[PDB]
Amino acid sequence: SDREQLVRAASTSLSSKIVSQYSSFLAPLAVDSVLKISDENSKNVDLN
Amino acid sequence: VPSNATFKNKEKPQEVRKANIIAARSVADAIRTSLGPKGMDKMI
Amino acid sequence: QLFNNSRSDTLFLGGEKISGDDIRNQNVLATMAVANVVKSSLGPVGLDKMLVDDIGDFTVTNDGATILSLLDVQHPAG
Amino acid sequence: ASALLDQALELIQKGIHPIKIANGFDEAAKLAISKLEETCDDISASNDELFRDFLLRAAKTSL
Amino acid sequence: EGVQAFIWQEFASALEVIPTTLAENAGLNSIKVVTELRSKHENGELNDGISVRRSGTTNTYEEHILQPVLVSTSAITLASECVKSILRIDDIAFSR
Amino acid sequence: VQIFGDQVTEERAENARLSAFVGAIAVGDLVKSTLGPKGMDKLLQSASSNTCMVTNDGATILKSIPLDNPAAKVLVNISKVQDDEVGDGTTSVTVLSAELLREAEKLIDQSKIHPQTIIEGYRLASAAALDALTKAAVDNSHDKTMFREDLIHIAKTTLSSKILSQDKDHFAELATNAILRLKGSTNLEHIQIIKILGGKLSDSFLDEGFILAKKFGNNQPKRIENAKILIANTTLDTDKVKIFGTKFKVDSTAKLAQLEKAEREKMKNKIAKISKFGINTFINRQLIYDYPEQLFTDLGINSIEHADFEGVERLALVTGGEVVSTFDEPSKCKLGECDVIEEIMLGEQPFLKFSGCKAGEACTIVLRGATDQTLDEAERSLHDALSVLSQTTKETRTVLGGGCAEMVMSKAVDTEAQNIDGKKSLAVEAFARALRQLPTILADNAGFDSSELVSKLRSSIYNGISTSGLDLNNGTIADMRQLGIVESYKLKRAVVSSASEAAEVLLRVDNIIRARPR
Amino acid sequence: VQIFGDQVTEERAENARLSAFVGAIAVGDLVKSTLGPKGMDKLLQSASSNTCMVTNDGATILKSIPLDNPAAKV
Repeated sequence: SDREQLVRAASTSLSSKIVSQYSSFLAPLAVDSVLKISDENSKNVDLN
Repeated sequence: VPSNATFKNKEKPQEVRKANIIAARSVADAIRTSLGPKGMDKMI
Repeated sequence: QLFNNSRSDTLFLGGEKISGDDIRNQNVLATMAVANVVKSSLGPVGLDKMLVDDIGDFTVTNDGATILSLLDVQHPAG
Repeated sequence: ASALLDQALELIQKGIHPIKIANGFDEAAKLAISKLEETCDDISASNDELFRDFLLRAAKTSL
Repeated sequence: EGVQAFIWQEFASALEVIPTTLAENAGLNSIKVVTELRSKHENGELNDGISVRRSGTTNTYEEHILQPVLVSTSAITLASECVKSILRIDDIAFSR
Repeated sequence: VQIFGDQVTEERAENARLSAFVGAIAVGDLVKSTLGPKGMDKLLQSASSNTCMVTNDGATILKSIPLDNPAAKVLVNISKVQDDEVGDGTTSVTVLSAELLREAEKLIDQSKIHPQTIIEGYRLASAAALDALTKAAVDNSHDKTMFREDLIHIAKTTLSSKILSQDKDHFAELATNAILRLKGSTNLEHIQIIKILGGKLSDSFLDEGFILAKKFGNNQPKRIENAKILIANTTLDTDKVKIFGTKFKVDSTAKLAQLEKAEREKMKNKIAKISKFGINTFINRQLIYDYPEQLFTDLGINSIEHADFEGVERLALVTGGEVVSTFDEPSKCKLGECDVIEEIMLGEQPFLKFSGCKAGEACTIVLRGATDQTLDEAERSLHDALSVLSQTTKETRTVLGGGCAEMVMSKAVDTEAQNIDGKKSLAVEAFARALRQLPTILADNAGFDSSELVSKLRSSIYNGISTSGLDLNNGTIADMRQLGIVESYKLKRAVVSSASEAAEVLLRVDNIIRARPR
Repeated sequence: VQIFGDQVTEERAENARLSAFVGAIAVGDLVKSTLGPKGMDKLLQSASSNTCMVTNDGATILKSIPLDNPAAKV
């Protein structure tokens, strides 16, 4: 869990999406969603 | 040196492969404008 | 505008696909066609408009909320 | 001519202005002609007996 | 030293379309950028790329621009598997 | 006088014939480019729904392409029969059956031979070809080491023409271990093929145990250690009472409230009989209602619903148990055990994975590809490979492939052709040259001169060496024993038998009467 | 991109080499039975005036019968 690498990679991955201007609060949104499920086996992290 | 070995026959596959590449690159040209942060949306 | 573009050259689509500045030019004309209605209805000096259903009934609506709701616009950006 | 257009299509996709492509072919055309002009030699020094041989050489090629 | 090596020369030039597209969509000249890309990427091992905000070539790590390795790895793998399937079609026949 | 009617197309004598020959050439030329490991795949586009299919199988190409020629359907049916009995070599059957007519076309023309006389030539030629092919076979299964190695060589030969040819080196072990785990029973219902998007073709791995895509219950945990697996034929559903054919007669609602409660206690008592087994996992063939599902949570029992008809037998054999119906007697229907029931995820769809079971009688194959066009061929590529490997278990006779089998059979044809007097001897020699057309196309699709390779291979076998063959990698003659090209005897016997009989039918047609289509 | 106009038939591939050779087969097979003293005459059905012409010579048979195949016109 790293707030520097995950947030900067999430906002960059948006790129031309319309949410790029809204990426300020949206970048921590996608990071904190995945951090709730953590495993050392590198599971696919089901999005259900 | 020529007139020996073999001669290429049924050259239509050579044209079919060209027709498939040209048709595939034509589709890749429309999506190319959407690449990168400077890309634009496509309304369908 | 001007002359229509060629239809699916090497593109092999069943529909119509236009590229270049012609899309943004038609997108402006779509918003300008629906604006000229709402324009004259703005302000206390604005005037009401009457919409007809061809069934004999008329509808007087000043604001563009119901006007754009009744008028059928098939343009995607409109 | 089509070979020049095939190499020009790749340059257009790279963002090169078409006039810049045409300006490069005009300068490259005179460099190729001036290079081949220096390599060839003058056969007019030969007499009429050998001059007939050069006419038979270029004839069989076009036939 | 083989005909397979001559194909790899076109494989490296085919990947240049991605940085070329970034310059065309941003209005910048592609050759002027690639000329700077080839010179900077020779000494620099990585992080050298195109930045759309500064409109030029700079360090992508300092600009925080980053992408996962699985995005670029799968993009090369799926592209090579699709070209193999297209080049094996010698004809198209109408069926029911 | 027209007896038949209006819009009736009919051809007689020279008009009837040459319609079947050209009809066979048009069909033969379509699959001619698909023969060999260097062959080119053919794309088929449907006239409706805009569905495209990439397939290298000569049988699937002829079924999709509409053909109104009555003689063309002769080559289509033999491609299906070859696909039904074996599943591989359907392209070679269509080509070999077409080459018999191409050679017989010049026999009636140049040499002026009656068509029935040519039929008598193939009968004497095919009898000597099967005798030479049988003596060239090598016995198998006498040693478990040589039996397993021969199955690896067969998978590499079949997949050579398939798009898998690049990764077939790793896939030889994938298709081999699936047959050995069948324990002698030959069926493809026990082998599952799952298509997955993403990755590369070589990412396909062998499945230890049995993997089938399902979903756990709402309150049921994913991972259970040492779970007992049971399959139930009966479904948990509203049963009416017993025999159906009834409806409740309610005089007063006082008994109606306890009436619905009685139906809730019937399914509760059925689960009580299931709980006597001590199973941690339950599998049903059809959808399970939410009411019986809650009884499995307090008892710690996994639930699997909507099981396919094929998935019932695939799962029952891997665990070792049998399908339970009445549940009355606990001693009967002894159940197996699974080490790991934990579910994994491949792509965006999670797949339930099992490991450490008692029997491997059923198998599952995971395939990964870029597009469905590759996945559609990846399933049919292994389906043709697993079909020959499954028939090799019951049929142990195998022969050398790679163009060598067709040349050995043609050697015995020319030997007996010199002792046959009459005009039918020309039809016998035509059958030998028709067998040489298959290795000739192998060189044409590879970009090598066919006149040089066939001439060096034909003269080398008459010297007494039967191990010579065609090598398309180096473009020269190499040994088939060193390259490891082995094909089953049932495969080559079905090609010669079906092609010789199919060409015999079209040579017997002197008239074609086409009725008015509906 | 089709540079040719409408209703323009062209074969750039195997269909061309096949049509050229087969086109000469029907021409050769027509005059094949007319070679030799044991040959048989051919009948020509005129499209106008219904004037029948029977000639063993192959020059009149090929010129009278309309042939749209360039391989046949040679």
